[PDB]
Amino acid sequence: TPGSFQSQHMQPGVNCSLKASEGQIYLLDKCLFFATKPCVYLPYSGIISVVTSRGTGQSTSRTFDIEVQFSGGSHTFANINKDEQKPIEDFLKGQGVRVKNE
Amino acid sequence: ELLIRKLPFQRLVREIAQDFKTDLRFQSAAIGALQEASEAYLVGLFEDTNLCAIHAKRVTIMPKDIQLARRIRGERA
Amino acid sequence: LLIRKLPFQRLVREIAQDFKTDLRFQSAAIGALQEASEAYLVGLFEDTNLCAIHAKRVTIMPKDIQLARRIRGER
Amino acid sequence: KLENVFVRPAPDSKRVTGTLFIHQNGIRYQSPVRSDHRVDILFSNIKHLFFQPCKEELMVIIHCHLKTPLMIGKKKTFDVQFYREVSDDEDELEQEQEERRRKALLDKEFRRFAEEISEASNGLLDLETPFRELGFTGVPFRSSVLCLPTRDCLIQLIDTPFLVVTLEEIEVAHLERVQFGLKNFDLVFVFKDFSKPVVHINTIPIEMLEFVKQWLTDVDIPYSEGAVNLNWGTIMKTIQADPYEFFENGGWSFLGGGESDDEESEEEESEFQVSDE
Amino acid sequence: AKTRSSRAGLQFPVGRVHRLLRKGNYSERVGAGAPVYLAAVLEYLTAEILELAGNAARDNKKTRIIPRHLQLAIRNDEELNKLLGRVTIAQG
Amino acid sequence: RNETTNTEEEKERLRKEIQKQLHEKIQKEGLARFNKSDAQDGNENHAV
Amino acid sequence: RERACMLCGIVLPGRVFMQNGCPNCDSVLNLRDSDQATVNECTSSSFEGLVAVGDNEHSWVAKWLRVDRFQPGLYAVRVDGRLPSDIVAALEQYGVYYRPRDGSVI
Amino acid sequence: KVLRDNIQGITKPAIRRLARRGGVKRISGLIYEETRGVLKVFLENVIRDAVTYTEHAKRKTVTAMDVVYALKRQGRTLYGFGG
Amino acid sequence: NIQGITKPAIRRLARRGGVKRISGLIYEETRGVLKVFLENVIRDAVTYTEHAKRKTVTAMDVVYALKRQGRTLYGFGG
Amino acid sequence: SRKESYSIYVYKVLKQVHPDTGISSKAMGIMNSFVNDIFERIAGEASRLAHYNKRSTITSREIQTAVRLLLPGELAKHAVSEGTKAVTKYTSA
DNA sequence: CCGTTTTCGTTGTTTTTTTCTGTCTCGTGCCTGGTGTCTTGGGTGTAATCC
Ligand SMILES: [Zn+2]
Repeated sequence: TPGSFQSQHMQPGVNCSLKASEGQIYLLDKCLFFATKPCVYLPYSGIISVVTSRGTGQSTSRTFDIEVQFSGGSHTFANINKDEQKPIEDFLKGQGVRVKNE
Repeated sequence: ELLIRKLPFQRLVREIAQDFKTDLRFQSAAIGALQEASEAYLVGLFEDTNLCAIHAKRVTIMPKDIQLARRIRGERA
Repeated sequence: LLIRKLPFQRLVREIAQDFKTDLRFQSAAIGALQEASEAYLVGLFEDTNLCAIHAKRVTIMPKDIQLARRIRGER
Repeated sequence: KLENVFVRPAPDSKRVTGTLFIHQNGIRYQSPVRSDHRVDILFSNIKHLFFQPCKEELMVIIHCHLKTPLMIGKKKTFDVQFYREVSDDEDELEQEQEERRRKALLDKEFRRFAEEISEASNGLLDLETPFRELGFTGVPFRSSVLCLPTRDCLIQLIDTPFLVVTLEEIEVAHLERVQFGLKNFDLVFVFKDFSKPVVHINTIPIEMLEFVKQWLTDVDIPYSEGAVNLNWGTIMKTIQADPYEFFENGGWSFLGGGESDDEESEEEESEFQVSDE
Repeated sequence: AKTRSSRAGLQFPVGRVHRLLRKGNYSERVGAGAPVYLAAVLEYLTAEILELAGNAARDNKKTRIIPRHLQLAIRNDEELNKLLGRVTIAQG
Repeated sequence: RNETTNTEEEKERLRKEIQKQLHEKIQKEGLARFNKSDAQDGNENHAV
Repeated sequence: RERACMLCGIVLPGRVFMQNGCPNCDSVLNLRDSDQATVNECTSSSFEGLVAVGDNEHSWVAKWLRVDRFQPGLYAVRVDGRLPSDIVAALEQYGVYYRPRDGSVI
Repeated sequence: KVLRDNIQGITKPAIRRLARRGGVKRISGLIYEETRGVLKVFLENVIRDAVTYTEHAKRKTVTAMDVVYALKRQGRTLYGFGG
Repeated sequence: NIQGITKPAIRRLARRGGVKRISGLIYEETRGVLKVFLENVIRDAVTYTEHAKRKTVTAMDVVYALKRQGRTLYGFGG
Repeated sequence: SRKESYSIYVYKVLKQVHPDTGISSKAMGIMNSFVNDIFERIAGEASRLAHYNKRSTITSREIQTAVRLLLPGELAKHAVSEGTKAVTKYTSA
């Protein structure tokens, strides 16, 4: 079931795009789960670091991107609302995941 | 750091300004502020364009994406 | 106006019931609220239709609304 | 002959350049790689012959719209397009001038060849060119494209699938989504042959509405406007079932209802154009 | 010509505009031709709008101007709609 | 501008008059194309 | 990746020159405020003779290399390439004389 | 008396009619709820300001001018109801 | 002077905006958009300057012209 | 007191422009809102200019340049011409 | 702040018929599969500097 994660909007997940596919990311107690073709399951034990990009320089990007690095590659989740950045970072730090902010 | 070369932007600004009043002078800080604002605007526009392109299930941004973003913002009628 | 005048009145009162208990309303306040709401929604449906046509579609879907509200700068 | 020409639809899955030949009763496209990939088009079967120069395009075009459909490879088509592509601070400005020379060269050669096709037809085929200044943007299929009027047709030839609407075959035009401060509208063409499916052109910018209305009037096409996208699958099947009863009850003339028929208004304040205090 | 509107050939009230500019907390002092200039501009703009509203009401065979005709006039004029792009018209 | 909008709108009254003459023309040319005898000879289409 | 600023003779990474400019020549070159072409025309990655200076005031080498009025750091005895004619004229406008460090002029 | 869950008074035809006036031909079934939420968030943002004005005037009735100022603050200027 | 905005500069601006692939007409489209933006902003700034009875365009004119558009800029004396 | 509105002036202007046309009450409400809104915009921008230039008086130059900022090209040109004409003739008279 | 006028907001009841829905078949558009050809990597191989 959904974990202890609650978005700024009190929602159990966040809207994001993985490549050209729009969908929902769920931060569950043991894993990150993206529920939209293609479905992506990422256990926290397999995650090396999460990199968050909020504009990579000048101009405030209203929507930020999350790159999840793991032993088999990286997944970039794009178009996440910036208000959801702090709740996601605090939850991932709470789960013992290394968060890097460019 | 600013991604446009300074002299081309200054020449463009002077070319544009010369169509409203001849013999105008610009403080260097005015050109710097204009360049900062123009790049910030263009980066925000490119972010919206990227969002539109990803919405259409593509990777390549196209002029129709720019026109749609500018229309939705309320910039083009 | 396409929405009626009494369900909308009840909705407005229900929403207003959170900010201050037992608030009276005025002749042209509910009417103005309905005009503004319908104008806003029509503009939003215009943008949604534009996005849906952009996606080569004719059916508007919730992700088009979300994209429109994202580009407008809505939270 | 015209050399180094690509054909659409392609007879094989491989894009190959060919040579187009003028013969006594038609044209022949012939691939150099295989003799069996010939495309023969009779002058009697061409309905419309279009030429389109590189005015903004990376390509030059000779398009044949057909009366009867042909079987090119595995595809039935009414349209056969013959084309070639131009594509391959003062130095970059000079490179644009060199591209403008290459445009003008291919434009002159392909226009001349399309006129020579018209001459070889003994006056059966007129050469049409698009009026670019009268063009408007719209979505007939899945992409936004520039729709171009010609003398006798509304065309789009740059992207597949092609649009070719003959103006004389139109019975009525309907403008859908037209109402109070709307962002865009749709245009629907109904044909005189009710068995033919209606053609939709979507998202025409509202800025072009008054221009499209003027253009339809200048071409003697009746139009009507509506706030709602009327279904034509329904409308046509009812009209096909009894076309006589349809016209007996007012056809589309009654549906038009141009008369505003509005007298209720919103009352009036005491009419007094006099300074008060 | 007693009224200041007459001395300027205007129809809008110069005196009321002067009073509103003064009793409005905009600046310590007010000129003598600022109210005149502003009244002239306002009268010109209202005439500009009423011309197109009359045109639209005459295209609908109507003698009275209603919010519909004002909406049509504004949204059909390139410059007025640019001026009034963020304005909602009730019953328009 | 007022005399040009009057002129442009009188050209638009001619535009509307043409559009009305086109709707009446097509109505007459639909009643002439389809006769009550063709309606009587209704062809029922069956799945082949 | 390191480049040698032609005017003052300092050697720093080319990306450092682009992002921050020359700490000494910025009063006359505006290297940070200059595009990549101007950075290359005033900072060259092809050089010879790495020099480390600790005390500009008392080092006879710094006086001999005319770098005793600059920031201590990495410097090059010889730098490939010279300043362009337009930049030379711009510096001459400021009243500063440019002596090439290319070695071909002595 | 307290009002409970009156959002469903924005029935399917109102939203459909609003879409048709907006030029929408085909409407997905998830739209109606989407729209409802959007409208809620709008009204809550406008009303919170109108009420803020009403309470500051030490009044107990929400007037039309309060709504007009609340809209004007968001760049939603409304002609017809005063101004 | 509008050709001074080279293709690499537009590419750089798109990369900082997160754009992965770029069409060939994007450059001309962007040049047109930038020209419109700059035209409006410089027109407002020159209006401010003429009103102040100056022949030099200051940073205050640009800052007020951006505040006029709604593009408030910090760090230039505002 | 008797509420102030620009209704009679709009009637005067209308009869000047369209003698055989009438206005509804709601259209007059809209017109009054428009006039008030434009006055507010122009006065606020004039005050902003006066404060920007350390001045304590609103003269016709501030109003003119406010009109230059607010109105688009042709509208600004015609309105500036109209205002200067009216101010010139009021001064002359 | 206090007294006045009288509009239009709140209250309730009856009737109409457009809108919502249960049900069916068909199709068109969403999704899976096959394929293009470009930008780029990883490697061989020829050839080399360095001490
Ligand atoms: Zn240096």
